[PDB]
Order: sequence, then C-alpha cells, then structure tokens
Amino acid sequence: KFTIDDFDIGRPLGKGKFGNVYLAREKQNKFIMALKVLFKSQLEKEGVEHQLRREIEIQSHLRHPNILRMYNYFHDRKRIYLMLEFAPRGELYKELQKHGRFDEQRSATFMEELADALHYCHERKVIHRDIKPENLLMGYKGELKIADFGWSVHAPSLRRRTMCGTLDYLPPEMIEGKTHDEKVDLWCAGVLCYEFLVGMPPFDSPSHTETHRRIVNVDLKFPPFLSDGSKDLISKLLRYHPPQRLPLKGVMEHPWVKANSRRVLPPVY
Amino acid sequence: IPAWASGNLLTQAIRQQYYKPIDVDRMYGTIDSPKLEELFNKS
Ligand SMILES: COc1cc2c(Nc3ccc(NC(=O)c4ccccc4)cc3)ncnc2cc1OCCCN1CCOCC1
Repeated sequence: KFTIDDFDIGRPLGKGKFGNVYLAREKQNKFIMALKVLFKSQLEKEGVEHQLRREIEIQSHLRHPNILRMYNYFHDRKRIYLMLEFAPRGELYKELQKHGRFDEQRSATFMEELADALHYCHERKVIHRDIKPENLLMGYKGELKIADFGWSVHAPSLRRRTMCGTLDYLPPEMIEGKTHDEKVDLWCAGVLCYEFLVGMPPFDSPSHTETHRRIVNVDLKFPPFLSDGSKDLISKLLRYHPPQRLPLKGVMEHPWVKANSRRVLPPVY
Repeated sequence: IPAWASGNLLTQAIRQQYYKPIDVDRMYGTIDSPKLEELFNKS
C-alpha cells in the first residue's frame, strides 16, 4: 500500500473544501499525477463521509480516456489521499473564460469526447447529473476529462428524485419535481454545447424564477453567428420530453460533430 | 518548487508520459486499497 512518503510533492494545483490538490510524482515509477488531500476530521464535521465514499466508489471503477482516472487511494492518521490522473492543460472553465467562446472545431471535439464518456457511464448505469465546464479538465492534447462526480449516482433500477446540479443546467423535469433518469445528462450536454459556442448558458437570467421559467418553456434563443449544424445538435438535445432527446450515440454520429471534431485518443499501454 | 515540477523539465516529463504510457492497471490498479468503510478509521 501507498503512503505520502512514496511521492515527491511538486506544488499545489488548487484549493478545495476538504484539502488541496497537488502536482506529485510517484517515486518508484517517476510517474506524475495529482494528489487530492482530504482531512478526515473536516469531512466528518461537515457530515459528508458517505458522500465522499460514493464519489470514490463511482470514480475509482471508471476507465475511459475522457474520464479523469483515479489510480488508487490511501490514508494516514489525519488525511485521505486520492491518486488522480494529472490533466496538464488544467480547468476547461478557465480556458472558456480566457477565450470567451470556443470555435466549432473545439466545441465539436469536446462534444464527441463528452458523449463517449457519458455513454461509458450510462452503460454502467452511472448518471453524472452535473455536466458543466467547471467539472471538466483537459489532457495533454486538450482532451476533455470528466473530473468531478459530485452529483453522480449509480442508478440500476429506480428512477431518481434528487434535484441536483447547477441552476443554468437543470433539466425541466428536475425543476418541475418529476422523477428523472439518465436522460438528464442529454439535456446538460445540450446546455454545455451552447455554452461552449456562445460563452453563456442558454437560459441565463438575473433571477432563479425567470431561469426556471425559460428552462421549462425551452426558451432557446440562438445567436446569429451559430452554424445550422451546431443549432441542429443543441435543439435535438434541449428537448422538453426526455425520451425525445438525441441519444449519446446520436451526438457522436451527428453530422456537425463528424464534420468538425478533431478528437484524438491518447496512446494506451 | 522542485526542478522536475516546473518549466521545461515538467513539460518534457508530461510529454514522455503521454507517449509512453505505463501499465497503471498493474502498477497502481492491482495494489491494495484501504476498504472504503475503514477510510475514517485507524491507519
Ligand atoms: C490547477 O488546476 C488543476 C487541477 C487538476 C486536478 N484537480 C482535481 C482535484 C480534485 C479532484 N477530485 C476530487 O476532488 C475528488 C473528490 C471526491 C471524490 C473524488 C475526487 C479531481 C481533479 N486534477 C488533475 N490535474 C489537474 C491539473 C490542474 O491544472 C494544471 C495546470 C494547467 N495550466 C498550466 C498553465 O496554464 C494554466 C493552467
């Protein structure tokens, strides 16, 4: 088993609620990774122990080029350590903020990578429920990495009831107090595609109630610079009725995605 | 900040790691993990 001494600590990458994340190198293999440190006492105090172990259970069992890998984890007296894939290009949201909006190539590539990872999760009855730029990191060649599974759930049988995620990303069914299923992620993918290309989410409003209203009416207003292809994909994902939303395989196969994605799969061992 | 963790040394290492992936499934994936229920217990 691993201990902290097994790693050269390079530098902090980010602060979190329960500890920091560090650029680290495993000594035996000189292998560079990220180390998330969490304090056991603060986790217990906040009452999030079972939350954390759920997140760890879900993420530690996923192996996909577009899902941030958790290699392993360990603990000592005071800390829980998560050994995570290092994502050299960092936060996708910082890149979006830096550029304002992404071009079609960048957006289409991201959409293919997202749809592929989400398909992988859904194949295993894992629903993500909080797809948004802030939850995505970028690999060495800019590959999308789903980084956070904070709202995620393994949902084998029962449809779900928890309202969760982020205001601008909530599907109509959550807002309206209906049960939901994996098709929530289809909706969030449509919101994400729109935000990639426009730089603002589609139902942006100064109040919770006006945002809620625009969502349930699907009050979609496409800026004029958007291509017909991108609007076609977004419109096919942002459907009021979950069963009418374009399936993940459908996103991967969409002509706009095919025409514009320059997705590259990372080398595998 | 140790030398390996910045500038050209880091970039070099990151690139080597991308193009020469190790067997993480054996190197780390096979190594024992603390049981999730024992995470908030003795170490
Ligand atoms: C500084 O933001 C980073 C965060 C990273 C990062 N952050 C994570 C922190 C925690 C984390 N998982 C959890 O917190 C967690 C919590 C509960 C259960 C499972 C996981 C995943 C990713 N992981 C891997 N690689 C990262 C890489 C990061 O940045 C690389 C620097 C990129 N770049 C360099 C120069 O240009 C601007 C920035």
